[PDB]
Amino acid sequence: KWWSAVVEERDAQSWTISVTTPADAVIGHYSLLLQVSGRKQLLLGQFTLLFNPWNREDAVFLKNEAQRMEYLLNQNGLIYLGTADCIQAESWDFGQFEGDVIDLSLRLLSKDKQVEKWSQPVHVARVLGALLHFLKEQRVLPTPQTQATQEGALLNKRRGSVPILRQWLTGRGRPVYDGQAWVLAAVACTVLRCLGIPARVVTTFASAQGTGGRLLIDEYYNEEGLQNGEGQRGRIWIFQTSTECWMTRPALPQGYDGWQILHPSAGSCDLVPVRAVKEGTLGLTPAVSDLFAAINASCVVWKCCEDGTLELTDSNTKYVGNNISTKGVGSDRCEDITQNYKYPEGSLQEKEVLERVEKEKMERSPLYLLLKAPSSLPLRGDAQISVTLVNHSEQEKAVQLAIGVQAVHYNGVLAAKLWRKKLHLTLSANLEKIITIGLFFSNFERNPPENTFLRLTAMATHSESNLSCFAQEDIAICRPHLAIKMPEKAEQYQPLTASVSLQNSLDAPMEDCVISILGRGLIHRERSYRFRSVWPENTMCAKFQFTPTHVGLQRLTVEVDCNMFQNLTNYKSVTVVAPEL
Amino acid sequence: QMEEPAAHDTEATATDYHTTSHPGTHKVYVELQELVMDEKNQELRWMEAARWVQLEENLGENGAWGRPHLSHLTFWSLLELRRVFTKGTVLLDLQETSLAGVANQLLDRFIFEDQIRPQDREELLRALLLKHSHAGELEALGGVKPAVLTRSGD
Amino acid sequence: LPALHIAARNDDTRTAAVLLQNDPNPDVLSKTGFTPLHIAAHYENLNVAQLLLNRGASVNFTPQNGITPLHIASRRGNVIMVRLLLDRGAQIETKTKDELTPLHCAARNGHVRISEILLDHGAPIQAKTKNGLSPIHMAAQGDHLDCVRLLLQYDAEIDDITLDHLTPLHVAAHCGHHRVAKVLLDKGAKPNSRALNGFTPLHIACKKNHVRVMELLLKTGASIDAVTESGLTPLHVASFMGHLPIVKNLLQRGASPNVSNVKVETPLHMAARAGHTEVAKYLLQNKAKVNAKAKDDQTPLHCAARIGHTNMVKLLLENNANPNLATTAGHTPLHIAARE
Repeated sequence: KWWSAVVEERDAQSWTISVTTPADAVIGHYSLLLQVSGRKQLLLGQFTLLFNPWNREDAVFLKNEAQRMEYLLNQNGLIYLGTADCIQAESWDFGQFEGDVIDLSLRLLSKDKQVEKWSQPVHVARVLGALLHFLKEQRVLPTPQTQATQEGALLNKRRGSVPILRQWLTGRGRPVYDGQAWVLAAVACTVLRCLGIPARVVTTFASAQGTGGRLLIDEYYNEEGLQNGEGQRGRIWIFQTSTECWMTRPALPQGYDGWQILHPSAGSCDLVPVRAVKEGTLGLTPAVSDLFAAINASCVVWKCCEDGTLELTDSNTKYVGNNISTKGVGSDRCEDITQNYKYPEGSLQEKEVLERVEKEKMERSPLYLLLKAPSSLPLRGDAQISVTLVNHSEQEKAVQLAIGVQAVHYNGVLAAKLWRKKLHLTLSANLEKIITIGLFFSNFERNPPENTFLRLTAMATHSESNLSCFAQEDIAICRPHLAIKMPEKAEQYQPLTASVSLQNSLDAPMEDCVISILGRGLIHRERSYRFRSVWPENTMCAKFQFTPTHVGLQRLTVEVDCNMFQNLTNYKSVTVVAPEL
Repeated sequence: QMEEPAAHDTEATATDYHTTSHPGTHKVYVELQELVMDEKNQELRWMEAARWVQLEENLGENGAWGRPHLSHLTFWSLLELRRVFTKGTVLLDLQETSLAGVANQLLDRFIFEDQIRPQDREELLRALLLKHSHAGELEALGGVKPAVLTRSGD
Repeated sequence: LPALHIAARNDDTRTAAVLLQNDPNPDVLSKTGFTPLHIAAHYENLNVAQLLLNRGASVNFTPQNGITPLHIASRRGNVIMVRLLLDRGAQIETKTKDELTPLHCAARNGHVRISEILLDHGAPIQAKTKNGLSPIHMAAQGDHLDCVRLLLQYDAEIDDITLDHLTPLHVAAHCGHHRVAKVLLDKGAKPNSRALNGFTPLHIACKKNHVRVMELLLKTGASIDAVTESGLTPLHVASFMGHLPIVKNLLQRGASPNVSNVKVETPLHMAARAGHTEVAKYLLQNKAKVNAKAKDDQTPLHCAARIGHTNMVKLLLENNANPNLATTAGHTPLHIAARE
């Protein structure tokens, strides 16, 4: 159990000494010294000691093997973006097993000066979360307000996690703008996979990041159907990334081992077990209440007017914290672990927990509409939407209907006003009425930014009564598909031919078509190729040749840039086997 | 025909590959080898010619090393070295463990910058993977002579 | 031998090595009856698994339970154990006491990769346990989404039933999972499919108070009007269970409180059998005729009198149902009020 060494095998000029380690020891750069009774103590070398989820008696221990191989030994991950209605994967490279990651991580850790509390993963995780959130608040620059499309090909391309770590510690590379501030979780996961703590990166769509401790969110909307002014203390983001780490909690009461969410606060961080979020125990850790408020809280909507008087409006209820997803194990598909965060809505158990948490917090329409909109909208294209209206009154009524479309960043920040339309209708005889209207991109007023999502709002004002009905939907923008053709198995030290196909679905000819291939263990760094003009009717088809070198499971990525769009990424996996003897 | 594209160099993404780890200081030991062919069978092979531990020490035809001495060059050597290094190909921080992978990546990088024609890749890959003898085998070989490669491989 | 399994639990290689060097017994039963290989499959210790499989460890060695070691290995989810046990030889198509296939236990826990490997190795996708549930039905129970996608992609007959005719939409609406409901809707399903009771999935959603499933089903186009084999409507089920927001949504989206069952009963009659007050106010707010006759022409005051509930009456008296009204037998609300 304690530090030990046995001399197992003996030769006249050699000894084979087997050093053994205790289960609870401080990690870091060690040094071995040999001291005979006579001579001065002699330096023998250096090594490093890390955590092992393979040992049974250590705290951070994983029983299943494939979970270990996916969560600890893997390097080629996925991060899910987009709206909850259509989820788009993006290939990402953690690269935790590079050369410099371990020494950089230990140098970041060593600014704590509390040495003996490094034997435990809780203290290390909390400290590293706090430091990485502080560094993100330090080195992230706001977006340039001026429009630079010619440099938009360089502002928003990401290569992995390690260049961002280097640029955050030393500041000798490209900065990361506010358009992509969600990298932080992945970075933290990188650090934990370096140190021995299993971790993964989850995405919560429609999360309530903002102020916490209150189960209600206010939103203000214009008479025309937009949002007057900018910002709010608590708003509903389109998505939000977070980090989960697997460990055991000895300091807590018994029954909380497993997954924990790492939560930094605006600096002291802390981590909370997921079962605490499901059961709802607020008083176990000061951070549980805000995280539980972050998942299931409801919003109310206010109507601003010309007089300045705010009005409540009756709208359809929207859900918060749905479609929790992450990378599946041993494959390249998504899996939802959302059953670990909430009960099914409308059960006795969820009603019980809601009533209990509300009791604990207590101590501290004649017409309506509804909207059908598609989940995805093509670039340089069009779609159809429909609004129905049902009245319940024997008398006829006049109504004014407004429709607004506008792009929004991923953190609720307004970007540009795009479209609005106002019309008058007369409903009669208590009959429903459906209005179908097209939406063409050519009818828009401005070009959308690089990473935005459109918010479509509809507001029906009754002419007689000032109480009005409201609905909103979110739509992500879809880009043309990028076909990769490549065989499943390849032989080592052999040529391999990949094919890439692209169809110009867009109405404009592409110019300055520049594509690039890269991949870890397949091609050395990065390759670039140029092309001719691609007309809107025709397609493009290209072919590349390389040769795999490292046996096992790899994947390659392709990336396309042009004048219409930038950073269109895709990936494909391959299994390479050792050659036959 | 499937139309193959042309190359294009852009250094916008180079700074994402600059490591920060200090490599340190290390001494060097240089070994030079060149293509030859032995007399008993018309088989090309790489043979060492000199070493640079402290001074240049050359290997004679009898197989015995001579005296160390200072290193003097010729002007054409330095001129052609500057000319060919001005348009040379570099590969920094390659992640390999065997010579075949280094050869394949170097050949692919050669093809990328249009140094050689694609139909010559097979011949160079066959050339760079022959066996590398040492000083002990020369008297077993009976002597070696310069051997330039040919397209047919003879 | 009660310690051979302890050596299996701790992966003690040398101890078991001596124990099989001396003793010739490769498999003994505990008091439960599980072999050392069964307990080796649990804690995933595979060096001893190799040692056992080198000699006599029958992969198809079923006790009276019939639980193969492959069943437990697929249960806890160990991948390499599945590959090892299948490489040394395994009969995939076996039965437990409850006739559970390895695919059944794989689908229930949620391990998607074991299902991929097993269906690659020729396990029959369509199957029927003692009841007759397919693996897709059981995986649809435990809210395993990507397993549903995988079973659909390789091979699946979607509109499969069992002894109680249950589409996977039925179990999805009974267990409250809208996520698999989306996939089953857009890939292929029929909302019109009815169970042995004659129930739509909308009826089950009205019973068990899931709302998002109801919204997805009605956005698909499951009909509002529907007749159970008893004679009920989803409005009647929502009224009898006491769920207010389901009533709100269903009455907003277009419904008629004036509907008759096989015994002529409004949802006011169907409500005053239990006395949910707010649903009664909400149904009365819209157009429903409180002056009504039941099968024996009982007024809703007659059905309300057996409850003994006080303030439910005054809301009904707000729409002035007369106490003059009486049933066919001549009984009046005073008569039943004095009877009860």
